[PDB]
Amino acid sequence: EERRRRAAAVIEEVEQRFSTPTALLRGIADAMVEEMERGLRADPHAPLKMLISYVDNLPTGDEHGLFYALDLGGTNFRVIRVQLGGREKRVVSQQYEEVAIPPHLMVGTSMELFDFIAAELESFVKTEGEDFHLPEGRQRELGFTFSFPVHQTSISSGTLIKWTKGFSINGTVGEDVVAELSRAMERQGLDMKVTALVNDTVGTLAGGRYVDNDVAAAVILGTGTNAAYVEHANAIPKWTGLLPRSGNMVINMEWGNFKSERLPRSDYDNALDFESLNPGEQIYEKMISGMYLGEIVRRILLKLAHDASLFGDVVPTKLEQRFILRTPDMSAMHHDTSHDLKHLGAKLKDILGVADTSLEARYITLHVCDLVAERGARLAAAGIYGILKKLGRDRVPSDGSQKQRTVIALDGGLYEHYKKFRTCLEATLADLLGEEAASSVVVKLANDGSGIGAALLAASHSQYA
Ligand SMILES: Nc1ncnc2c1ncn2[C@@H]1O[C@H](COP(=O)(O)OP(=O)(O)O)[C@@H](O)[C@H]1O
Ligand SMILES: OC[C@H]1O[C@@H](O)[C@H](O)[C@@H](O)[C@@H]1O
Ligand SMILES: [Mg+2]
Repeated sequence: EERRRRAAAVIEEVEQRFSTPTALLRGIADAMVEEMERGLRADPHAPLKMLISYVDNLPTGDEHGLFYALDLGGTNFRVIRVQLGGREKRVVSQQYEEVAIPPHLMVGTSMELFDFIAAELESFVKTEGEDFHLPEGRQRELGFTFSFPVHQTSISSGTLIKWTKGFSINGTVGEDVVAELSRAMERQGLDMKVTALVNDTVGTLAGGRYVDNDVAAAVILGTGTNAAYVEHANAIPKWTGLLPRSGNMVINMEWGNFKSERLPRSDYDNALDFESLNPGEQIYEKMISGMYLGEIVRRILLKLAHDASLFGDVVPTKLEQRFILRTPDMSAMHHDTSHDLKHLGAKLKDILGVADTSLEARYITLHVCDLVAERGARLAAAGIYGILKKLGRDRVPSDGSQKQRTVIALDGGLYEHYKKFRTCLEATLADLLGEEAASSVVVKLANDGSGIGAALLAASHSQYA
C-alpha cells in the first residue's frame, strides 16, 4: 500500500534526527569539555554542576576494619557490609542484600523512603554474623551512596539539589540527605553513623580504584546516566579553601543534565520531556539512560502504528500507555536473531496486546530499537571521550614514548545487560580515539561498585569508633 511509503517517511526522519556521524560526536565531546570548564568555575546556568565530592583520596588498600554501606538506588537499594583486612588481607568477609524500591516510595514522603531503607538496614545488622567484628563499645559506621544530585558540604553532609530518574519526593530538596537518613535510622533504634556520603558515580570510582590502580573515571549507565572523574584541584576555579594534600579531587559531573544544540534530538524527545516527571531537566540522560530508551521506541512505534497502521487498522490501546515498553523489553526484541523474529513478535504481543504481527512490522520494530539504542550508545561514548580529553588521554605521548593505561569503571544495568548497547558504546569510543590511543583505554565493569566504594571511603574517614 501507500501505507508502506508512509511508514518509510517516518523512519527516515528518525534516522535523520537520530543521525550521529563521528564528526558530530567529536563536536559533542568538545562541547562536553567546554561545559566541564563552565561548571568548575561555577558559571551561572551551567548544565554541568561539576560537584566537589570532598573525596580527595581514593582507596589505597590499607583499609581495615568493619564498615557498612547503604546504596540507593534508582530502582533498587542494597545494604552491604564488609570486614576490611589491610594491604594484604583486604576484604575478608562480605555480605549484602538488595531490595527493589516500591514504586510509590519514589513519589511519596521522604519520611517513607528513609524509613523503609532504614528498617531494612536494621534487620540487616541484627543478622550480623560471626565473621564480622566490631571492637567493644565502638560505633558502627556507614558509607552512604546517594544516586541523586547533592550539594556537598563535607565528606558526610550534603544538600539534595533535585531528584531525578523517577523520583519526586517533596520536602527533601534543600535538606541534608544524611541528616534525613540519620533520623530514620534513629526512629529505628539503630546505632550507626554515616561518615561518608557519595554520589554513586563517585562510589563506583572509589571501589573501582580499590581493585585497579589505573581507574581514572567512573560512568554509570542504568536507570539514569552520570559520570565522575578525578581532577586537579588547581583546575577548579571555584575551590575556595586550601587545596588538598593530594592535589586531587573527585568531581561528580552530573552529566545527565548536559544540553547542547549539537545533540541530535527529535519530536519524540520533546514529547517525552514534556510529559516527563522533570520537564526540561536531564536532557542528555533522556537520550541514553535505561529509563527513557524504551519510551522513545514506544513513541516511534506509536507514530507508525497510527500513521501507517503498522499493527492493524486501529492503534492498539496498550501502545498508547506511557512507559509500557520498558528498556529490557526493548533489549529482548533487539537481540532476536530468528529468521521470522518470533521472540520479538512474542514480546510485541505482550506489550501491545495485539494478536499477531506481520514479519515486516517486526523488522520495522527491530530497526527502531536499533536506531534508538545506537543514538544512545554513541552519545554516551562521545561523553566518555570528552572525559578522556579533559584528562588529556585522548592522545598518546609524542616522545614517542610510553603509553598510559587509562581505566574507566562502568556500572549499571543498561551497560551490563544490553549487549548491543555495550558493544556499540565501546566500538564508537575506540572509533573516537585513534587506533593508537584506543589501545590505552580500558572499560572495566564494576557493577555495583558504589556499595563497597562507599564503605571504603567510610573506612578512611572513621572516627575511629
Ligand atoms: N536486560 C536489560 N536490558 C536493558 N536494560 C536493562 C536490562 N536490565 C536492566 N536494565 C536497565 O538497568 C537499570 C537497572 O540498573 P541498576 O544499575 O541496577 O539500577 P539503577 O536503577 O539504580 O540505575 C534498569 O532501570 C534498566 O533500565
Ligand atoms: O544513576 C547514575 C546517575 O543517574 C543520574 O540520573 C543521577 O542524577 C545521578 O545522581 C546518578 O549518579
Ligand atoms: Mg543492578
